[PDB]
Amino acid sequence: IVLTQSPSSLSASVQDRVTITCRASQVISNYLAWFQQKPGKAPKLLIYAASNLQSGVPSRFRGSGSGTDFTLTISSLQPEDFATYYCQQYNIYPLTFGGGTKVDIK
Amino acid sequence: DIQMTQSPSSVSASVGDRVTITCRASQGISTWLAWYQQKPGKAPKVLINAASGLQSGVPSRFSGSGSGTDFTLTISSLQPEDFATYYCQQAHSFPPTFGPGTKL
Amino acid sequence: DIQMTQSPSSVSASVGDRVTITCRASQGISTWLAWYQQKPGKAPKVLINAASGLQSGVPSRFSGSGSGTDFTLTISSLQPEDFATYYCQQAHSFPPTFGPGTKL
Amino acid sequence: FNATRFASVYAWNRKRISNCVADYSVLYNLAPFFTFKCYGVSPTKLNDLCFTNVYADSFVIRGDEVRQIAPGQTGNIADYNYKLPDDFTGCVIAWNSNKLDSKVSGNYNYLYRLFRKSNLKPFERDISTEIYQAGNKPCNGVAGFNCYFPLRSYSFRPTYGVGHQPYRVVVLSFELLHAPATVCGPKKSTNL
Amino acid sequence: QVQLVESGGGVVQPGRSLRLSCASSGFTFSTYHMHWVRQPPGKGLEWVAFISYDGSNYYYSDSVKGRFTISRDNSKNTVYLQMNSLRAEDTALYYCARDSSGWHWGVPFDYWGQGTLVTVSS
Amino acid sequence: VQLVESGGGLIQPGGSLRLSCAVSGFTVSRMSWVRQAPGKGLECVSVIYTGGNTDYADSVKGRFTISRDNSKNTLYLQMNSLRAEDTALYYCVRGSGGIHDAFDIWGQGTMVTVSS
Repeated sequence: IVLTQSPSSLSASVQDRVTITCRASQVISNYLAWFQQKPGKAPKLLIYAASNLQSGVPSRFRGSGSGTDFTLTISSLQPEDFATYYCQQYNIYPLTFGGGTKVDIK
Repeated sequence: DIQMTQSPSSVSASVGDRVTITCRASQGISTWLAWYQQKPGKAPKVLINAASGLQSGVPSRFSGSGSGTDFTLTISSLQPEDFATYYCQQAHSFPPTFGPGTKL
Repeated sequence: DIQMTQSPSSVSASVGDRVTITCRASQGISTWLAWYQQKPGKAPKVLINAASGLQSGVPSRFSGSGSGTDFTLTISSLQPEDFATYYCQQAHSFPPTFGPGTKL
Repeated sequence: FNATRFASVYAWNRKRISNCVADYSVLYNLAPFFTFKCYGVSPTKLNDLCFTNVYADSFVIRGDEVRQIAPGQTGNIADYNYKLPDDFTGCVIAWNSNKLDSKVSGNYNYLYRLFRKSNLKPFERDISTEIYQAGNKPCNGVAGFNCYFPLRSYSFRPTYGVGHQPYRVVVLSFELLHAPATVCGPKKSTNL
Repeated sequence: QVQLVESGGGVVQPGRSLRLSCASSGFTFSTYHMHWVRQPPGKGLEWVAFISYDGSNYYYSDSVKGRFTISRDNSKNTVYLQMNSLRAEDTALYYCARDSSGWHWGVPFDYWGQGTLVTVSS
Repeated sequence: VQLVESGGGLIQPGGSLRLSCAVSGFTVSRMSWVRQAPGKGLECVSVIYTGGNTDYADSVKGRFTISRDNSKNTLYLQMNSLRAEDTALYYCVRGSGGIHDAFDIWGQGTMVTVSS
């Protein structure tokens, strides 16, 4: 019901590896979604159900884990990937979202 | 009232030792008896699974014995919280009758 | 000292009858207890195999019971030589403590 | 699968599929919501493996009990409601439907069986609502102390956790009857 | 294409009311669920209210409980939320979120609307 | 899941009192009013079933009625011809459950007393 994102801010360059962790108060059993709000735009779903990538999301983004701890790893932080990623429990009703990591340039 | 009795009236128990409690039945309620736990100033809560199938929500500590007119409860590890009053309800027929009870 | 006790303090036994002895443990020495036999004016010698594996050098007479805090010794045939003092050492931790003991 | 309303556990529904081609690509593919477990068969080969009269059985049960719908597992759902055969040859799809099947007031439409005189046999359904008597005194036709109605309601609610939220399972049993083959799925089709 | 398009958003004084609209084009409005997501100025996405495919299921977040009413009109292809008890925290950019969760092919929160700015101050 | 019990107030002997317990966390269906007795162990005063059939203790028979309010989920116990023996601490509990008569989730209870 309450989700926490560990890397509140991060700095990276082209071809770098980043891990963002979302941990819930109670086990959400594989129901988590990572969104990518860019500046001044509406969000775009990146991963749904923990690991099933949404169609149209580049393979470099990958997500893993089930139960309390889940993470999203981008092997190459290409310039297009600088945006504030967020998480949300999709099937528990007072749906909640994390503050999000604002990935930034060095 | 059904002929429900318990032995002994009082239990004297040192910490972490085996303790046994006994109860009596006269309609020969077969295999239908239940146990409940209460501490002073507390609302009593379920102990034995009331003969529904097997004891549920509890580890190997509590003992399920109760065939015909003979039933016993024993737990080897007496944790400080565990010492409490023990009552046995009657499951044979309505009106159900709870046992007089005995505490640690 | 570990809380080692034995029951009863004295044993009254007729010839060739079942006899049981009891001992007490408080660190819940698990499955580590041993028994020794002594007669007046004799140096005590090994009785139970001290929980090493199974009783050794002895026939079905002696009984190996000792799980958790509960251990018993019983022999059905009381030969005249068999009546003697019985002591139980503590195997849980050093310093090892021998039981107060009880004789026939 | 895409049906608007689904059958309760006590009246688990059955729909025989026969004399027909079956597409299992729509199912199985996109497997995240599902918990596809193909007991007795190849999940990939369902398309090529031909059965004699595929059956499908659909019910709504809590997500904790999706497991009890398995060959040889004992629990209230499989000892009193749906029992799978020891030689089960069919897959068991299941998914999460809190939004479709739950309401804020609490859905009480689905009911479950907590009392049957003996464990039911493979692929067997009993819909009778007759009272169950454990007491020496006869039931008397009214549920009463020691007599139990066989159907308790499934209290689904929207804010409940993943464990107790409603899950819909379609157990697609297949039967190798000495009957001539009817359900077969392969095509491939290459240009001449 | 899928083009949920927000509309109807404009300056409203505190304690007054406003209404918003979404106009799905390119998808079946009834089967897909609808939810409301608000990004408060300088902050993070927040969920508001949920109505199901039938229009029979209503759930509201604690902050918007009793203040926002969610209505679906499958016939007109429009999902509307009419805010009633406006408060200072309401300032945001309300957006419309499709959801297919529960139907076995569901892709949760797949399409988000452009959104219409909403403000509150005297 | 806690049950809200009210109406536990001292009443005159021979009087009629209604005990109202709001039930939350589950629908009232099979429920009962086991009474804790001061100076004694738990005893049974009344029980109700999902069908609405009601069974009463032989001593309290003819003086007590228990009903379920579907809209308010509230048990109602009416006690008539109140006597010192009948008065005791009372609780709203599930009356029976599973295979055999399980009294499980017990409210904190109201201490109901009579005095002249």
